[PDB]
Amino acid sequence: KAIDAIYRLARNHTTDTFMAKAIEAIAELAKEAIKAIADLAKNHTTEDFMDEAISAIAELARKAIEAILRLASNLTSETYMRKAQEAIEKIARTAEEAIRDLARNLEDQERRERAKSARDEIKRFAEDARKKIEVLALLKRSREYLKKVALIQLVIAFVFLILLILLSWRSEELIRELEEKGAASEAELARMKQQHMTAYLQAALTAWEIISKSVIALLLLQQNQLNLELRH
Amino acid sequence: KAIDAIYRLARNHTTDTFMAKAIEAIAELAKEAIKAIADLAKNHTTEDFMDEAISAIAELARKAIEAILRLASNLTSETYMRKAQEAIEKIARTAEEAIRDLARNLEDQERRERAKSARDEIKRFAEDARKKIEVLALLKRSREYLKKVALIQLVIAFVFLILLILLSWRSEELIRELEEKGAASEAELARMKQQHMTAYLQAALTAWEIISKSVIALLLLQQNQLNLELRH
Amino acid sequence: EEFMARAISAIAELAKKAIEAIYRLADNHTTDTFMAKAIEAIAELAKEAIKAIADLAKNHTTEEFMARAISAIAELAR
Repeated sequence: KAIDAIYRLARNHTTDTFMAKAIEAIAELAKEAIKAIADLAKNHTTEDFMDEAISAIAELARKAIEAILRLASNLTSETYMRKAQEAIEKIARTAEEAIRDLARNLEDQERRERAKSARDEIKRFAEDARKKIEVLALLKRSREYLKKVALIQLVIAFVFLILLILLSWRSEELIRELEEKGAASEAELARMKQQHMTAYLQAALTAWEIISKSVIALLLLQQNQLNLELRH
Repeated sequence: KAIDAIYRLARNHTTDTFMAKAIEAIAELAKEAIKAIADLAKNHTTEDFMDEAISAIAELARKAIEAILRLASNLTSETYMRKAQEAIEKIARTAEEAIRDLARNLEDQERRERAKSARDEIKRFAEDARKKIEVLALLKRSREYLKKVALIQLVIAFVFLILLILLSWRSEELIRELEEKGAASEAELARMKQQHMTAYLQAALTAWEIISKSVIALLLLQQNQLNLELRH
Repeated sequence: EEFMARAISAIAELAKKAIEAIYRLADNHTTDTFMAKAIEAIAELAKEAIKAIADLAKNHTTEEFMARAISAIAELAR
């Protein structure tokens, strides 16, 4: 009664908040109910428990999952698709097992065959939602992370270039002031010129080393993304 | 009606925009319809639901996939081939399962055998498109990345060579000015000459170390590309 | 209807005649360039005719269309 009531009302929602409340409300009850119905039915061989529990669960489990996945289909961002997938997996695993044990404890092969079909669609709804979210979400994070890294690395390359121009400018300014004033001998200036060029050198050599390291951080990320996309 | 209407019109497109709209339009409806048709038919054993749903889905699923893949065949770049593959996989997984469960719930082996053939071509259309895009797209990114890296590394090697010639030139200029003027003693000049050669040395030693590191970044990429091409 | 039914035959008919004509000239010729011209021309003629037919026929619910397209494509293709 509670799942049909929730689903009848949930299917008419227009907002994320209310659809999300239905996703949790539907799974909390279908999961607890299914586990309880079977746990009770599993403790006796009478066909009355087996039939009521197999039938109640196959319908309850599927409606609860289908209702959740359909609400989720209108909410395709990870926030809600993940709540929906988790809500589904909790119902679905409970139901796959609840249906499986009750079906095997009943001598009627017809309940077992219909139960097998219910078990497989239930498992697959959870697995389908799980594979799509986990692989696509991880691919999105890998791409976002790599782009952010490339942007960080560009900022680093630009600040190294800024440091090199600042060193070049200071060298020209420091010497020019002294030469214009006659404030240093040529020997003193020659030593300063080497010190200025040496600082330029230290900056240049490092900037190039860091750019090589920056490339490696990106290749490590490209290798990671490749293996995720390839393995799906 | 909606898929046949979309496909009848979609097959006559000449632009990327309109073919792409059909790719999404076809999958949105075939996927939702197939899931709904089977989810409803799966809740009763009557042969009327099984036959209408198995037949409706095998035809709907295949036309929707075939229409998408054929539109995609005229749009072979990743932008559209990926929309097409995703559009196909969503229909195809929904349809493989929808067909599978309905076929097993019907006692007529003929529906099951025709349904099995439909299930396998449906799964394969999605898997065929998936393997071609994922491996080829990843190989293209690995090759582009490696080429870009080699170009970055060449720029780095050239700027190290520039730095070395600048140091050599400054050494000659700084000494020549002092020797021409008599502005430094020979002992002072000898010390400067070692300082100039020492800066040359620091630059040279580092340039060679970085080139070795640059080679390693490329071998790491070559190893990555090799394993992708080899494993396909 | 008649348009769809004739279009499969017409699409294949025009490409088929153009294929035979360019092929026949190329078959009579010993020039590599002319053979290559027929090869590329033939691919364009059959490629468009096959795609147009296959999609036209798949928008029908009857064996009339699959029959017209299977025969039309199998002949253009072979």
